[PDB]
Amino acid sequence: SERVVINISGLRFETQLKTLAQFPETLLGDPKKRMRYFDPLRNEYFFDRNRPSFDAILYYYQSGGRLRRPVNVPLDIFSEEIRFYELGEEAMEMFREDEGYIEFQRQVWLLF
Amino acid sequence: SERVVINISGLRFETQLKTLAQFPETLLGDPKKRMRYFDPLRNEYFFDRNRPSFDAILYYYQSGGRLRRPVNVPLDIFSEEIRFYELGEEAMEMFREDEGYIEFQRQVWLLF
Amino acid sequence: LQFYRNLGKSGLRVSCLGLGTWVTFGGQITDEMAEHLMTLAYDNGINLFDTAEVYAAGKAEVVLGNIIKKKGWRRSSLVITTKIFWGGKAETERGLSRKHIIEGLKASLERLQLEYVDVVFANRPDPNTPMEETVRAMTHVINQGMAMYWGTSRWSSMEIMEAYSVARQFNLIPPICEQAEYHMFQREKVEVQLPELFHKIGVGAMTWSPLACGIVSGKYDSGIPPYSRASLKGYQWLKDKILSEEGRRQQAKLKELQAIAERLGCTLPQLAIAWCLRNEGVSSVLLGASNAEQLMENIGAIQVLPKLSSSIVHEIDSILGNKPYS
Amino acid sequence: LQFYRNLGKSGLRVSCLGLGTWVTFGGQITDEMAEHLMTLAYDNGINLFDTAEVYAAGKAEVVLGNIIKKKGWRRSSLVITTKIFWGGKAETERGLSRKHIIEGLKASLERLQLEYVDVVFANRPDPNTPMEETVRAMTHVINQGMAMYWGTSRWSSMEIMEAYSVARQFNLIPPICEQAEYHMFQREKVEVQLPELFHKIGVGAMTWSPLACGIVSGKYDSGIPPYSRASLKGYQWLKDKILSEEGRRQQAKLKELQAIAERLGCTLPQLAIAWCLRNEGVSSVLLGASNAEQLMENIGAIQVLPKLSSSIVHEIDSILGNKPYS
Ligand SMILES: NC(=O)c1ccc[n+]([C@@H]2O[C@H](COP(=O)([O-])OP(=O)(O)OC[C@H]3O[C@@H](n4cnc5c(N)ncnc54)[C@H](OP(=O)(O)O)[C@@H]3O)[C@@H](O)[C@H]2O)c1
Ligand SMILES: NC(=O)c1ccc[n+]([C@@H]2O[C@H](COP(=O)([O-])OP(=O)(O)OC[C@H]3O[C@@H](n4cnc5c(N)ncnc54)[C@H](OP(=O)(O)O)[C@@H]3O)[C@@H](O)[C@H]2O)c1
Repeated sequence: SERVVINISGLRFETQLKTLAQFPETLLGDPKKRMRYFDPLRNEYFFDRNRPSFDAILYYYQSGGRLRRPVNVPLDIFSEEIRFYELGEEAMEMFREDEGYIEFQRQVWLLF
Repeated sequence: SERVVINISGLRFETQLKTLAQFPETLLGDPKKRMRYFDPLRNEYFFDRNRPSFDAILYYYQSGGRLRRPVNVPLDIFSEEIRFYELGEEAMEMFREDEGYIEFQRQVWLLF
Repeated sequence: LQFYRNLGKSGLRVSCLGLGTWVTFGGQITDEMAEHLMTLAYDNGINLFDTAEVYAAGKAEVVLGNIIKKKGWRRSSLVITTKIFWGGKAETERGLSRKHIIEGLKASLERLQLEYVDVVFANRPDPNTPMEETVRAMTHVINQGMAMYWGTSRWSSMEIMEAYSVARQFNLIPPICEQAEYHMFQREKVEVQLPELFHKIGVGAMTWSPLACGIVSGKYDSGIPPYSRASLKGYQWLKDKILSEEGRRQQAKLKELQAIAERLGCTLPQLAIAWCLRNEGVSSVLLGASNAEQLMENIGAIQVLPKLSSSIVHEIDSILGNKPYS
Repeated sequence: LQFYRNLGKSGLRVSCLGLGTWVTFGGQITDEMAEHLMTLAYDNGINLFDTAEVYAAGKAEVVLGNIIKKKGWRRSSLVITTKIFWGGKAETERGLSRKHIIEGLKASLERLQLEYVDVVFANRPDPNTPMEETVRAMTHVINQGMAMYWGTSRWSSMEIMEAYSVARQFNLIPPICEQAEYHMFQREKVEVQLPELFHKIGVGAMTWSPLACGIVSGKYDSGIPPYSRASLKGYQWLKDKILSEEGRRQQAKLKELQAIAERLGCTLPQLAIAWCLRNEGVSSVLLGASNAEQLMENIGAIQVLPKLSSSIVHEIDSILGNKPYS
């Protein structure tokens, strides 16, 4: 129930620690991983990254699986943020599937 | 690593000084240029300008080149904000290219 | 290696060791002995001296307060700490309410004959007082000039972190340190929960009972020696756990650790004290002593700290067999 | 042009010149001389008088404190400043911790026999104390009535700006001024880094050593004169840099600057002092003096300030050849 403040380039995000601990594999779910981004003067985790993308990232913890790219965020930018927050290979391939993405004879099999 | 607070008509933006110093030619990259907008009472730079446009401007520093107009910002309004923040002629023409934009005989060559 | 180290992130410089006034000052030992112990500890570089309003019903601070005034030591050279909780038999004289924090610290300063302690501590968590009320009171007594800093004792990491998150909420002063028990038989807290706070919010650890009230010294392997900590009145609880079946297996492991002490050219108490200082989160170790011989022996643990290699540490963690699962 | 100028953006009005108590007060010169220098400086309009808790182990403030009380000057007319850091040989008696900032300033006020200094300074940056702790302590001693303002000395622009950004974070009092060395042979800091802060956050500069402890005066062109700053005990370090090969090229450039001094109808010390005041960031220059003749000569630099045109300034910047690359 411990509150966690996440600062995204000035945009404030708050949640319960149990919501981020629901996925202990990701960045914000691993306390040792997110340690490098903590601000002990404001009691928050600061990230100098894209702002419109984090609505769906923090909702991936609240919903517990749903990862829907926002309609105003480009496809490449949102996909590169999933790599940074380390949501997992299972949720990444589900995002592509949800978006729409599925010697003696080795040289003769190349020119044919 | 010095933090910089940018106030856009009430919308709060935070970043690291090294991110804005990545492009020393622009407004926010030149300390003498952004000096006229500093608020010594709040320790922030205030701009009385458009708010939805600055998401992509500050991301142009974080991504280090990418300048994508937001889907909800008009084309003319966003393009006039790039002139104010002075992102450079190279990034401006890349934005148009990304958006979709490419005497004895001088008078006789006019009516023909 | 380094003697003086910062108490947590704060700029308060304390020695790696310190003299406590529990049981002894104003109680077990005479006041003439208490002066001799402080003079020895102070002349050996120790500046951190710890007390509480509950020890000898305040007679510990009276003793500690007289030694400081008798010796005429520069107040700027001493780091005096007191713990507030059990300040009387009445209902409003225990806990961490705004009333008792102020009244109790003002009473402790009166006995100590000092204008201010360097750090005021919460002796244990008080679930009957809201965290905001306790942080505001601790911040209050700091701004009034009664304390330079404030810390916690016996608090959990969740309770310590809350006092920080409440201090940041109301622009107050967060706690800088945490007192937790830490010896060779009590190591779960200082090695698992506290290290995360020393890096997240920078709360240092001022460990207490490095020899488990003398059990790790190995004097109870035969029986209960006279004039010991177990033979004293009101400490039957200690004599129970020493003569218990669980307490006998502790003494059995001391024989194996005794070999390491003689191998490293030191005593068994010096090994366990230096063994506590091997962490970065441990900002200081509060030593106990009932005579000059015990205190001067315990100070010798500084020399044992370099001899503690990963080979020796893992050998001790194998003899004890209580390394906490991280 | 104008004599009194605001120390930074703040409303504190200080004279463009001031009297320091380093080396001299309570040390080099007698106390009878120190009274004569303050009386001359105070009767000449100077109100800024600077000291520190380290000069003569506090005997400088004792002297300065007695002159103020002996002369009976209105406290509202004086601008007394002290610097806190080296307040004793103990471990807890140096640095910028909450403990020593309060203890050190309270001790300085005791020696000065004053209720409060006008500005309390951090004599140098303390990397062993968190910035939040130092700003809170400096804000604390201001609200307690021990200081009107607080500033830094020997801090970098990054460290000064952090104390501002931390003060804005916790609604505290930011620093108003910065003491930095500035003479004709040390000009990189006050002309490059500090001017940005005077416009961004409005931190003024109180420069010190305008004559490089007397080197720019030109008295060391032959040897080490007796009764000089280089001949004194404990200042062998100055005699080393004066008689060094690098220190001899400094004296060689003084001959060319000596021509400019006689050309402008002034002395060489008056030129270098007025040369320091030519900036907008320089809010005041702290003068040194071991006798009435030196002090009354240094005050004459106010008349040389108008004579300093861009022709004369660029001529000096060509003789020195050390104009910092902006
Ligand atoms: N957070 C808290 O509430 C809390 C709790 C406990 C302690 N503390 C702090 O810790 C300090 C001391 O704790 P502690 O007494 O538990 O220390 P300890 O090291 O665990 O035990 C000290 C006891 O061991 C014996 N001893 C002392 N010196 C010795 C030596 N050189 N060789 C062999 N045995 C020796 C003495 O008992 P004999 O009388 O039998 O010789 C002494 O009372 C207190 O003053 C207090 O400041 C704080
Ligand atoms: N931020 C800091 O920590 C810091 C550091 C240094 C200084 N300060 C401040 O600066 C003040 C003075 O600094 P400073 O002594 O370096 O001043 P300075 O102008 O650089 O040197 C002064 C020295 O020059 C000589 N002198 C004095 N008057 C003279 C004159 N009219 N003609 C020729 N030579 C003369 C004197 O030395 P002789 O004894 O040889 O005559 C005097 O001690 C101190 O009181 C202190 O407040 C602050």
